[PDB]
Amino acid sequence: VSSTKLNDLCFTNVYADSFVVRGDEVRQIAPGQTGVIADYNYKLPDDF
Amino acid sequence: KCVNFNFNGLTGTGVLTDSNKKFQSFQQFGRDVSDFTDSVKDPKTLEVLDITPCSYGGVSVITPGTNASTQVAVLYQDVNCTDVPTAIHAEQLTPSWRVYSTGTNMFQTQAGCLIGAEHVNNSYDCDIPIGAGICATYHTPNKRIVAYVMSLGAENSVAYSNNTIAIPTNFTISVTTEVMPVSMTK
Amino acid sequence: TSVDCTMYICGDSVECSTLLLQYGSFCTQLNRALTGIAVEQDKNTQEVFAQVKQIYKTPDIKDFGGFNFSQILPDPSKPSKRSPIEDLLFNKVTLFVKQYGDCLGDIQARDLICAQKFNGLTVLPPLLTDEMIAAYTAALISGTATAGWTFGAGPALQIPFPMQMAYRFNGIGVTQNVLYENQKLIANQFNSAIGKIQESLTSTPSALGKLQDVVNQNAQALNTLVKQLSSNFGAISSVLNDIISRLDPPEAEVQIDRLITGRLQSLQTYVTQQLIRAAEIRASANLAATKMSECVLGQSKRVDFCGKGYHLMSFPQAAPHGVVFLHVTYIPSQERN
Amino acid sequence: SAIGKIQESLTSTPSALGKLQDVVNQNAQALNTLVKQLSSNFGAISSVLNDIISRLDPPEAEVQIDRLITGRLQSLQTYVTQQLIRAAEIRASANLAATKMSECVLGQSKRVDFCGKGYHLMSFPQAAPHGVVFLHVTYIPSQERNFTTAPAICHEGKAHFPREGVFVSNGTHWFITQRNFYEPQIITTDNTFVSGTCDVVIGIVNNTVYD
Amino acid sequence: LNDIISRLDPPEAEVQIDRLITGRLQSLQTYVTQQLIRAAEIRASANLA
Amino acid sequence: IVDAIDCALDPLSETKCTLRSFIVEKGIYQTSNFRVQPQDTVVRFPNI
Ligand SMILES: *[C@@H]1O[C@H](CO)[C@@H](O[C@@H]2O[C@H](CO)[C@@H](O)[C@H](O)[C@H]2NC(C)=O)[C@H](O)[C@H]1NC(C)=O
Ligand SMILES: *[C@@H]1O[C@H](CO)[C@@H](O[C@@H]2O[C@H](CO)[C@@H](O)[C@H](O)[C@H]2NC(C)=O)[C@H](O)[C@H]1NC(C)=O
Ligand SMILES: *[C@@H]1O[C@H](CO)[C@@H](O)[C@H](O)[C@H]1NC(C)=O
Repeated sequence: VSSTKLNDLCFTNVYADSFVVRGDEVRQIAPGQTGVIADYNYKLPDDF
Repeated sequence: KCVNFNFNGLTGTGVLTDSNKKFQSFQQFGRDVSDFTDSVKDPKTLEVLDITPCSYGGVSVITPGTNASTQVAVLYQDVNCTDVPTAIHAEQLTPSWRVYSTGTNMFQTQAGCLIGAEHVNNSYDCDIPIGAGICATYHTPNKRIVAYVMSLGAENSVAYSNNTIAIPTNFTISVTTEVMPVSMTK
Repeated sequence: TSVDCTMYICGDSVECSTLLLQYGSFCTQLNRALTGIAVEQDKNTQEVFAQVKQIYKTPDIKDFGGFNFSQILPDPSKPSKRSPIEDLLFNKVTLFVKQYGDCLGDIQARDLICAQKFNGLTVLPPLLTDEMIAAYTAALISGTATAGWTFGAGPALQIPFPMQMAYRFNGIGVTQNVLYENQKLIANQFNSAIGKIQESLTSTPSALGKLQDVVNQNAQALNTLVKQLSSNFGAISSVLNDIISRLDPPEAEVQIDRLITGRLQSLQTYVTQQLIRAAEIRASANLAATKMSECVLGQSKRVDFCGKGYHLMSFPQAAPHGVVFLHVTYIPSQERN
Repeated sequence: SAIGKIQESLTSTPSALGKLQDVVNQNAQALNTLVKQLSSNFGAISSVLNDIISRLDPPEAEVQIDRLITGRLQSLQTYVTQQLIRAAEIRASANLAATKMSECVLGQSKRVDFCGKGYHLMSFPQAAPHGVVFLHVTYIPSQERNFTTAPAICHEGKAHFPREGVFVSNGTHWFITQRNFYEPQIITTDNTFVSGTCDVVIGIVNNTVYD
Repeated sequence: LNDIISRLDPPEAEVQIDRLITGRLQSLQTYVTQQLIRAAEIRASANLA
Repeated sequence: IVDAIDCALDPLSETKCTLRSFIVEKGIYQTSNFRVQPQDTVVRFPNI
């Protein structure tokens, strides 16, 4: 979904996942990322 | 009316009308085999609305050629002459189009409503084929576009009898031309 | 068939229609090809049925030297000009023609024909009506009954039907006396053979399978083209509105382009298939026109061209999207060494 | 006079060679459409390959060039299929023309309406751009007269049938004539054959068949 | 196909597989149209025979 | 630019735009829809 279109859209269900990571590990919170966080803590689906 | 619509995030262009369709408890929209959204539940009134394409009917324009005239006749396919203004949304159209939404020259054919052509009871050879036996021509009734049932040919009754024969007493040598393509550009 | 290319590929989307313009003349070429096929179909019918421009009036009596044409001629005192056999032929081929409101108030009445119309797919009516084609076949048969084979070479020349049959017999190497001495037997055999044709089609279906196959093929081709709109062709959705509502122009254009390419290819496949089928039908129509000229307007000596056996005469009967020829032939039946 | 009328029939009235002009127009239109398809971008940033190569590096340029290659290859593939379809329609016309050359020019046709309308006598071929024009010479009956007729003539108790032609009565006398041209000839035992008796033929008439 | 699936994850592999599907489907579609054209030329020869 | 056509002006203008030709020969032409364009936007979201 494009961020600019979020204000024009409606969603059937919305889930909010919340956690704390180090600054250099924020890149791992994205599909197809490899790293300590992406591998053993929090993985997103590739079709997220 | 033809409008751009946005229902709960779902956008599109079409005419919104009252629907007799019934929706399931949580259904918000309906789709057909083509995956076209044909219906939507209004999130405020909970009323089901049909969504029709802004122009789904076929429109044919009949012209005697721009070199001969700028006059044109318009055929609305599978539409009754009474429904043409609603079918083509004439109120949202230019004054120039509204002239072809109604008029004294409106003839219903099996092919649809023809507007802009004068219907005649005379039968002629087909010039511009419209369909369902109807053809149009730029005849002089100022020249005007005229619509008519096409002629199948001249009538002839053979006088059949059990004891009469017709024998030719003379003949004519005729030469006819047959044109046949043989090759195309290599 | 007629196709509105923009309504099929982009529906009412201005964003998709602007992208479709980048493909150039593909849509216009597709429409020109379908328009050529539509004109060829009217030309096919004209070549087969409109060979004689003289509409010989149906004779009041359908009896000629004992030969009964009542089953192949217009019905007496009937404003429509369809023959009893033709009435059946039309009833054996099952067939679009929906009016403007027929697709509006549909409660769970979704039909493939409405989906065809809402996606730019239209069926054009033929130029010649079924009644006009029945008038041509009635004129050809009426001419044959009275004039003979002369109305296809110049002035219609009246001849008694028995005498016309005597000429046709001497054509197949049988002396005219054989016809005159056995006139009542030959007339009875002809009348019985025409009567057997009524049931031969009525009693046994699949008689008009060649005509039904043409109708079934066209229906299947249009239904396949409509169902191709549900394919995503590698896009995130088959619905243009879902792509435009969730993505911004730069990313939406990539997804819309995948739909435009797949839908344009579906339509291009359909048009090539229709052109192939159109020539096979053109070839059948040219053969039918040749059989109308040689089997109906004349007497054929070409073996197995106008039916099996020695060809005497043929009568055309109108049918949906086609013609049925009734070939009258002489067949030797008993032999002695 | 008929050959002379052919000169004007084409000269005075145009559209006589429309079938040949249509083949030329179709080919020209197909080639012009194929050239104009090069101005389409097919989803690429430009229809000009040089604009893509000059502004983008190979990895990004290849994606844009691939969109042009696919659209141009499809334009060319559409053109070739269209040309093959047109080529067979012309092959069919050429095979029919070759058959008409063999049957209408090298022979005399009895096939109705194959070599022109009327009774075919002879045909002459004329060369034309991308095609052939046949001049079909035909015999057409022009004037006709109604006569009383009979299937057979009854002499004594013998049924006489015409060997060729048909029995016709001018009003008082019976004669035999050929079917396509009125030439009354006295009924003799040379222009008739005897089969059976006068009691079997319906409509037989009594007359004198001399020798 | 196996080289694409073994080296790329589904989101990136699908883009490469789609390019192969489109090219192979077009190769097969070209073949079938060619065969139909040849089939009628042979049908015409068979009808003449 | 030597000439121009408003495709939504009249049926002849629409025929010219459909055929992409300023000259139209004698005949009947099925035209692409070019006369109806939405003039209003309808936005309907729930009572939240
Ligand atoms: C959302 O609220 C509107 C009112 O703002 C509701 O619609 C009104 O309902 C009342 C009571 O039935 C009617 O008298 C009004 O005519 C309605 N319209 C307006 C403009 O006031 C509407 O039903 C609500 N929707 C939902 C789903 O609760
Ligand atoms: C030609 O044949 C038909 C069929 O036998 C004849 O008409 C039918 O005759 C039967 C027997 O009298 C009737 O029961 C049917 O109702 C008739 N059908 C119709 C449509 O009339 C017909 O009379 C014959 N014609 C001639 C001149 O002999
Ligand atoms: C037959 O036709 C020719 C050519 O028109 C004419 O010269 C001739 O006089 C005609 N004969 C009769 C008997 O009418």
